[PDB]
Amino acid sequence: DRLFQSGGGVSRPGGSLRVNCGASGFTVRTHYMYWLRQSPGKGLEWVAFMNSGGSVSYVDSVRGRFSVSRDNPANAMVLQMDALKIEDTGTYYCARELREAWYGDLRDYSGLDVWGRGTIVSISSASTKGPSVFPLAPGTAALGCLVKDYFPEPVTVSWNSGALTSGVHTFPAVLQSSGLYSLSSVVTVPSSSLGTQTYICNVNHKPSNTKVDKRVEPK
Amino acid sequence: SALAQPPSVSGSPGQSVTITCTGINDYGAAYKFVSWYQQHPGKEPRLIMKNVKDRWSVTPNRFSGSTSGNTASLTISNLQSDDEAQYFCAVYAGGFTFPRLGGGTKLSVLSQPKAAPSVTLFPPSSEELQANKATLVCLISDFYPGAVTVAWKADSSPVKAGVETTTPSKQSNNKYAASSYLSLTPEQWKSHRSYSCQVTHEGSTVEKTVAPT
Repeated sequence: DRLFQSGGGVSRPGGSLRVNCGASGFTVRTHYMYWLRQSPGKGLEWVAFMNSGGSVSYVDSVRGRFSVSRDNPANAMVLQMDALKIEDTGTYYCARELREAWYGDLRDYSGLDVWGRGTIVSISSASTKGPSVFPLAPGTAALGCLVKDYFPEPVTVSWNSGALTSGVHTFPAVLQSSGLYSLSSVVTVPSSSLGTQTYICNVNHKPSNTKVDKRVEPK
Repeated sequence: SALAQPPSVSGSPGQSVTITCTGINDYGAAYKFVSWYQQHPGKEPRLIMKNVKDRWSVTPNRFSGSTSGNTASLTISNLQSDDEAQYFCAVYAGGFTFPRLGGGTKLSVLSQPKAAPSVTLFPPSSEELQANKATLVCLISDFYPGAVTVAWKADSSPVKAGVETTTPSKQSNNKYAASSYLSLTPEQWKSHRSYSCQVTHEGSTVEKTVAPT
């Protein structure tokens, strides 16, 4: 018993996408089926439930926007997603649940034993965009550069055209709900060097032909 | 609502760990069917275990479940590197429309000693404020294992909107790094007394606070 998925993709807010879920080894139309989704780095949440008789229940936040239909010739079910919102971004899974119930009297329950591999859905108003670079003002002191709201990856960061490498930590970027990235680079320096050694972060974002050299000064 | 699971547990290779799942009887007295799911990073979940303690397919004798009515447990013995994964409990009974899901536990197999996070929190820059934007920057580094919870407060009350937090990723020194950003309006920033970034790691917390100044 196998589930396989296709579809999904990228859409602006308010647009539409579709995720397909087909089975082998059993028919969707005679089994209890589920749609789930997972926002990145977060947990599983429900989307929709289709019982063996074909009635569909939706979580409140998608009812009226999402609909699930059977595609019996393809031995599949389809998640039609309209009026997409930023909150709908995630990986979407279909699953089959095994249970033993006579009438509405559950006798046994196994759980979701068959899962599709997942389909990526990205709701974003993002296109190629250069970053805004902001100074993060500073024994030792930590100063840095905030590299905000760029797309797509990657940006590169150096300090003082690469003459300063010790103490540098450039953090992996965050993919924001906007669909844009942001990252920070921070360097640890001797506090006695502040206001006598110039600190400049060199930010390059080749996808947008943007280069920024920001002097980071003590407050 | 949701079942209560620890966000993370960790154990040493060879040892055993127990992931708990509490709240099973918050919604009726009907018999509860408890299932457990394992999900490796980048992969889809897999059914492990049904009916508290009944192993599913080729789940080894290492995975066993027990139950205390309100708390179900999954115990993994002879812990090994393949066990690093997220674990979800689920509870179904007659009458549920959806099974209840727990929030997930990240299971870490310690291959080195635990390391507490270093935390740096930067206030919005006046340059960014001048652009009618405000970003609080919370940088988290040098921790092990790679599992943190990040919460933000405005004054003393929790904030959920405007928070963006990375999944931890391995540094070159083999510990982990993460970033959390709180986006605010300048009016929100200036109108509060302080904002705080709180980092929880293996049951311990570091909190850094900044105030408009």
